[PDB]
Amino acid sequence: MGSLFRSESMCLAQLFL
Repeated sequence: MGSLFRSESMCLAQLFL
């Protein structure tokens, strides 16, 4: 799967900075 968490993490982290 490739750690789906990475897909969501980069989705929020971006707008988090």
